[PDB]
Amino acid sequence: GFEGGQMPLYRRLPKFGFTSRKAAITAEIRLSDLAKVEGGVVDLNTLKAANIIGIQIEFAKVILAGEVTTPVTVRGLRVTKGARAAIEAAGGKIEE
Amino acid sequence: PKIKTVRGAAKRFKKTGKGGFKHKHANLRHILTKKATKRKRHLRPKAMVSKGDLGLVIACLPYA
Amino acid sequence: GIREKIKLVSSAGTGHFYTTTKNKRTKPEKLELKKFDPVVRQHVIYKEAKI
Amino acid sequence: TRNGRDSEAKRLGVKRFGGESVLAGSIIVRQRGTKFHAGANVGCGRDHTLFAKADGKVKFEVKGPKNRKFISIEAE
RNA sequence: CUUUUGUAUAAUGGGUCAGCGACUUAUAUUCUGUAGCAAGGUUAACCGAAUAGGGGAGCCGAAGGGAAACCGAGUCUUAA
RNA sequence: GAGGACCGAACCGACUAAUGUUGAAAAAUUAGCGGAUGACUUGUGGCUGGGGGUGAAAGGCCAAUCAAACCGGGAGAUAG
RNA sequence: UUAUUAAAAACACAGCACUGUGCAAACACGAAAGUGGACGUAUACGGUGUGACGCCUGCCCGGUGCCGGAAGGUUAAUUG
RNA sequence: UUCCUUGUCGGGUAAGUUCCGACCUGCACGAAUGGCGUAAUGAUGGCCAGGCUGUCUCCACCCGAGACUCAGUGAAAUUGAACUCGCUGUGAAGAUGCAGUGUACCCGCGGCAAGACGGAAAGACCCCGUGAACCUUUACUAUAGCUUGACACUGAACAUU
RNA sequence: UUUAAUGUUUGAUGUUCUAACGUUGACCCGUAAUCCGGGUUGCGGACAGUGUCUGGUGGGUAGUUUGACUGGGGCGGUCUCCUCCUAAAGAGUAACGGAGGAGCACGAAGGUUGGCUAAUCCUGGUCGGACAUCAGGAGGUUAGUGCAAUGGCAUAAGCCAGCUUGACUGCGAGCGUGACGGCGCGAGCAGGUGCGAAAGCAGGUCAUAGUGAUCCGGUGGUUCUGAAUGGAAGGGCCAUCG
Ligand SMILES: CC[C@H]1OC(=O)[C@H](C)[C@@H](O[C@H]2C[C@@](C)(OC)[C@@H](O)[C@H](C)O2)[C@H](C)[C@@H](O[C@@H]2O[C@H](C)C[C@H](N(C)C)[C@H]2O)[C@](C)(O)C[C@@H](C)[C@@H]2N[C@@H](COCCOC)O[C@H]([C@H]2C)[C@]1(C)O
Repeated sequence: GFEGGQMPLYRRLPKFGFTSRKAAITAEIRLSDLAKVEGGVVDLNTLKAANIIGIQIEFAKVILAGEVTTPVTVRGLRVTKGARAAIEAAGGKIEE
Repeated sequence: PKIKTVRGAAKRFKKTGKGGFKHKHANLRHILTKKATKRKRHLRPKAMVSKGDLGLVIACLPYA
Repeated sequence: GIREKIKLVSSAGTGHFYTTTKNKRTKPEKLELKKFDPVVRQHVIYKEAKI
Repeated sequence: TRNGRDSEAKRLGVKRFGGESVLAGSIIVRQRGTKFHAGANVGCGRDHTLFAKADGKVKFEVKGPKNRKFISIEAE
């Protein structure tokens, strides 16, 4: 970063933002990961057992990424409106 | 030993999707009465690091 | 180097304000203008206050 | 007393010459005064910058009773 | 030979010979080549008549946007 | 028979000149020179130690070493 | 007196002056104990400047320092 | 101590930027960081005179120790390599080495120092380095020491209020 | 209504006192000892002295700083910005080259609608003059522009009046200019507003100087965050200040 004495780029620009401690305990789950789970019903514990999310994850969200083919019961997870349609299209069920 | 991040650079640059870096504009901390509103408005959104400066940023943020 | 910086506070409840300069030696009277308040999205009257 | 001062060059002058095709908003000429005047489909900025208000080819003409140079955009 | 805009230079260095004498190592990181596997890839410590096998704790990747909550193939900006 | 008295050897010193300057000698020799009962000189032993000593003071001297000794260590200090 | 290019008009000096110091002295060396000053006691001791002797040593207390003053202003910890 | 300056005048000399005496126009003396005198003293500074002389005019001879030759022993600095001339020109701008030209048989010995930008010591001058050291101060920041107060070690009685 | 004086808390001091403490006073013992300790006594005495805290002083000592450009260095000058020339008819272009300016001003000197057109001189005319105001002619911008220069300006960008706050908020096609940080121009869109009958014009001022990154911190706001949870502190975001 030394530029010969001129105020370097990372010092003449302002600092911004802050780091959220909740983002470190939140994960995203692809539709293609719903088949890797064991038992069909997916929750925090079953996703951790399947080594899909970290052990310290407290909040998990399923997004429209990949593709789901089997009926899956999502429980206690936030689901995007795009993934909600794809899960219900494969005979799945979403319950809060 | 691991490379150490320049912590001052980590608080000013965020890595974007295609590998670029976004940053806040300068000239928007203090005296602002004399600055035209059009000028201050164009400084609010984040900007991308120019091509000539990417070498400096990447060297300072090896784990970004 | 005589003009002092002042702020014009909106008469509405919102704390929005503009900032400008003023020569308080020649113009001791308070400055009152109708300016757009982006919080209520209306043109209300703005009165002078200290910066 | 002593000289040695000057100011930075301002890069004035014509940016798009006659016949060039420009997009709407393209700056045609930067100038201090109105050495050139705005014609058809050409605006005059607050610093008398002439910019194209429509796409087409730029055109220089001398018109009027004072033989003033005008810049217009032949919309194409 | 070096150093220089420029050296037969009266600029530097060497009396000669023989031996020795200067871009290495470790760990990270990025890029290129090459090999394996491939939406996956790979294990670390450790266990182990141990270069095998076990060990998937982890790490990287398959999703991003936003300061963030959050939303999510979109998101942020804004009353829009 | 007084004297930091006089002349002058030993003794202590070092003013001038020459020589020497890869010397006989990392400070001398030769010829002259100053003090020579005193704030004199000398032997033996002791004490003061490094930002410290000692200095009738020249930054002098402190083992051929001094505007901060020597030896070992930090140490392969750093050297645009 | 500059050991080893300077011996002098430099340093010292007797004398002079100022100033500090009442003795567990000032002061100095010491984290301290203590020691020197001194087994001394203001006709003494320390510091500073001047430098035998002779004739002398004028004016300025605004600045800086030192000494004295204590009314007032300002002002630390503390207190809350 | 005086820049102007070899000030001016006087003395000394045939001739004196020094010296001595005076003048005052003290660039920029001055009274204990002392002023002005001062006998004696000084390997102290300046100047003059007598004596004396190879200091000199201007060197000559002589006596010794080297130098020189013979025998014995036997160094040193330095050194890219050399078959290592003059001149004029040229050229990193002062040539043994380039150009042109002149001169010159090969090799010693005794001498002399004009050149080899001769030898010696990575210029002490000068500049530079966001080098160093030590020194100074009303540079900055600290700090030993000195000093102020509060609290503690630290109590009683009583006034004064 | 008021006044005095005995009783109390805290101070404000002082004159006594002795019992802490001091004693480098005397005497005794350890002890055949000018150390030290104990004892007796005297004299001081809550002072002195020491610890923690604190103000002052502090080249006694220590660590350091003490710029660059520069026809060598120093000295003097200069260091950012604007205008002209050098600059070779696009842009750009150096010198301790030649000349000048800026570190602001203005709620009108901004917006809009309506109107208006100078300098100078001549002639005539109370005080009145070379120069005041009046009238006419000439003249044609030689004037004016908040300020340097340059480029502009009559449709005036110059001058006057009315009404006003667009010196708006969110944005922004597309360009210009920079190594970059940045800087500049901008039609149009949304919201709301002013002037005008209306077409329209207005996102400051004829344009180009009037300026300072980041950090740290302040103030206001904020359907952001809140280290068990609910809050809060702090942080973020927006506006703004040093
Ligand atoms: C007695 C012999 C010593 O040399 C001398 O004394 C010389 C006279 C000495 O010079 C004297 C006398 C002087 C006048 O130069 C003639 C004076 O300028 C110089 C600085 O000092 C040499 C030339 C003197 O050399 C001159 O140095 C100056 C600085 C530059 C001269 N020249 C390059 C122009 C150069 O000739 C040196 C530096 O003294 C020589 C040096 C190589 C050696 N060191 C010196 C040590 O003593 C002197 C102290 O030094 C710190 O001793 C030297 C060398 C070994 C000798 C040769 O031993």
